[PDB]
Amino acid sequence: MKLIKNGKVLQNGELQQADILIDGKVIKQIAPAIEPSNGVDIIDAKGHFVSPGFVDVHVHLREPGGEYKETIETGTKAAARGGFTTVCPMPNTRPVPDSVEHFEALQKLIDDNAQVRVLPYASITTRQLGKELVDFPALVKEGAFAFTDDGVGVQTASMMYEGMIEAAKVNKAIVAHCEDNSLIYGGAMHEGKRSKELGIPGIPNICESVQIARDVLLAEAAGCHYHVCHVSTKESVRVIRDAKRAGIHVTAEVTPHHLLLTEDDIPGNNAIYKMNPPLRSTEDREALLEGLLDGTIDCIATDHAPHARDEKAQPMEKAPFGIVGSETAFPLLYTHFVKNGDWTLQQLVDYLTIKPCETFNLEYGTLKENGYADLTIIDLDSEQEIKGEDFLSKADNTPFIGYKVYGNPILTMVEGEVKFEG
Ligand SMILES: [Ca+2]
Ligand SMILES: [Ca+2]
Ligand SMILES: [Cl-]
Ligand SMILES: [Cl-]
Ligand SMILES: [Zn+2]
Repeated sequence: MKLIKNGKVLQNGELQQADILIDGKVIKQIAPAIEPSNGVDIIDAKGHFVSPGFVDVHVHLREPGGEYKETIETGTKAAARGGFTTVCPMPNTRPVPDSVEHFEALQKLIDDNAQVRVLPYASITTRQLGKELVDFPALVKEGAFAFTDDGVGVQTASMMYEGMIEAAKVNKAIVAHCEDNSLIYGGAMHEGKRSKELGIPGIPNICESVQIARDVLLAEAAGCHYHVCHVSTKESVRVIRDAKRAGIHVTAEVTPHHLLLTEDDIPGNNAIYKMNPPLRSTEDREALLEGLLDGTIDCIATDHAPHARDEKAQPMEKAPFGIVGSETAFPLLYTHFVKNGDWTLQQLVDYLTIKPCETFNLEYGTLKENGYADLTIIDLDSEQEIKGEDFLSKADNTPFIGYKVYGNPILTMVEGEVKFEG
């Protein structure tokens, strides 16, 4: 047994004093006060805010295949430091989780290494080559969270359609990185003012939106739950809004960097600012923010995308796409929108807990009695500077280094086991 003394919890739209008694994997009670019994491990929260653990539906753990970038150990250690207790890693690994053999090998690595709950995505097709559908019921039975189009995969509407029919059969989401291959044009950032100023090839908004517009109609015909990954363009948001209005089961996520930065924030040819989808225009960001606020975009997800230092030191035209984000997500968003803007702590917490869970019909995201002891303790009032030295991730490829932030996690617990202590 464990007891978290002195924390504050959210009730409606206010912080309130409450102690939390934990029995094994579950929490036994949440009470104004509670005296300890026998063999009680003590955690003193010291007045800090106690939140349900964050849930990240889009991370890259890199292992297997890319262990030098990140491992399941380092990646979930980074998640816990960011206050996340559940993450769902993408399938763009080697081997791809596209078979029972590969899923079982992965679950073993998770059992041995994961420091938080890991709900892995399956690919939609064998090796993500987009030529042959995986065995959907077989992967669901091995713990597949969703079936996901990441990388250069599904290349015809027919394959996406057939993939969606299979996911509808197993009551699982098709999750898609919307990117039309012929419309990438070798681009490395948003096609707009800045790409022209820097002489760097850009990616047009249409690369993303046209796939969303196709998939929502394929989803509607298949009767399946379609989820759009990290939305970046103003037109994508429109298409999702129109699709939801038509009664289609589409949901969508936005990343912290797309809420906070635009093409204008890119100081020069710097791959630290290179991710996919790219940081787009002020008009695009305004659309995303509007869409998250009116519910068109369901939740926030990080697209934590660790890469090695020498890789991200190269010019944008050569460097891989991606920035890390598990450790910086909440503090950045809390400081910008809550401490320094209109959002409430409750509103921010919901985008990271209950909303991801409602989207995928998950049981987590709440701080309730009988729920798992999935918690993070966060220091709301002290300022910390974001430094690569502090990252538990193996990587430090992020434009947020140097930012001064409030709302920093100091302790994360997964099923009653302290998994991070700052
Ligand atoms: Ca050029
Ligand atoms: Ca590190
Ligand atoms: Cl959780
Ligand atoms: Cl795929
Ligand atoms: Zn991604």
